[PDB]
Amino acid sequence: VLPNTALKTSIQHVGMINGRKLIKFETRNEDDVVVLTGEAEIEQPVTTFVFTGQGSQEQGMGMDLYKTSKAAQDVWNRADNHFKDTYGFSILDIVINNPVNLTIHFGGEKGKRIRENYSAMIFETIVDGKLKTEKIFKEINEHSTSYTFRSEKGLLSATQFTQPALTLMEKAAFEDLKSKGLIPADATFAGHSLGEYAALASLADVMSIESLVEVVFYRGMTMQVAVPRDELGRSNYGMIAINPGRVAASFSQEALQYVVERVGKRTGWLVEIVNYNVENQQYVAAGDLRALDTVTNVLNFIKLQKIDIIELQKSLSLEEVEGHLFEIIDEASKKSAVKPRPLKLERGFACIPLVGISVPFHSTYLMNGVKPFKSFLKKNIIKENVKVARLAGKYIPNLTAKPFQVTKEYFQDVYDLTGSEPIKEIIDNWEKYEQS
Repeated sequence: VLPNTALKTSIQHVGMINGRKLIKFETRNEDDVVVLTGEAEIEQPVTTFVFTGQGSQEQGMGMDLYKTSKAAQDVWNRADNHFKDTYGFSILDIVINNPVNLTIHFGGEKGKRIRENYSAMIFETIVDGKLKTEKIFKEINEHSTSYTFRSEKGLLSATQFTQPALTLMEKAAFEDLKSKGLIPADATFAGHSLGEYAALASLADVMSIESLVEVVFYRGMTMQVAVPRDELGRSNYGMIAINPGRVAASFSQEALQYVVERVGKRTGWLVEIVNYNVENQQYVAAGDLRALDTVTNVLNFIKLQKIDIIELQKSLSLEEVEGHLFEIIDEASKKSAVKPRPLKLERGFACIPLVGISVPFHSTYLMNGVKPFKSFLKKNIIKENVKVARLAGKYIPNLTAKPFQVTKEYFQDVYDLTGSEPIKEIIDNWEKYEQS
């Protein structure tokens, strides 16, 4: 109750969240009185959420969060039940106690579950790395008791168990924040070569939990067979990192393309200006290292070009091929990584690859345009219109559903605003394996 003017004091605090923030305050008087209830207003800020990067994996991995919330608990156990109902081993038995180099062997008795485990739901894996119908990783013909995995650095390795483990850890780590109403009606979505998968698998989910963990382990197996090479085990691939290079950032962006006149390599993910990745074909880490260490001998931008490069460089590339066969790297203006593949040079590793597999277990009823902000990798925002920049990527249905289409209906909701996204999000899921 009120009048005109003789003032007051009050108490103020940050109540809860609702879906934003929630504040707690009510107005009083001089010795703190009370009437006319209490104010609120959930004041928040322009949030932005992102994702992981497939590189900081370890033993712990949010297993303290596993015991914390039941919602954090069960989602970690949900697909865990689904694993042994598809392919028997508990990932929770993997990451809590790491099955170090002698890993799990698939005990897998031939009773009721023979057709589910030592049969179909495995032994249908096809690699398009060579001549197409190449069934992956044989000696799992009909009997084949105890097909056995083993690493040599602990089981949390091989980009095969870590990738389903990494996407399940942070996903349940996000949903506790969903449990306490810490998310606005719209925000940002990002990923870095794995978090794009756990983007519409995370907040704004379109898939099930068990649909996620299959297609990661599908993919986390698929990247391993990107190249048939070295029966003992060694790689002709690799990744290298870089400094700024006596000022840089399109310093050598064309100059690496002068190296691929002759042999062929790419850049990895253009992550920063002070950070870059280059897709390596093994001699680049050895032969072109002096080619990039020639330039730290003091040389910045000078005048006009075309009297120039690799007549100096290929004096050094063919110089250590006689040095070794699977050459160990070096530092000096080139910090090495330790992978064994690419992230773009796959090229012909779609078509019937994951490109085929996504039609299973991700097709139709794929939500609304609530994900109009899933600005995925190698793109810009998310708008269901004349996104012609998708055609400059990997053409297939993207000139079959493009100019053949364009207003082939009435642009209503129902299915027209469902199928249009269903193709392109499949197509956004397409060469994300490729195109670094």
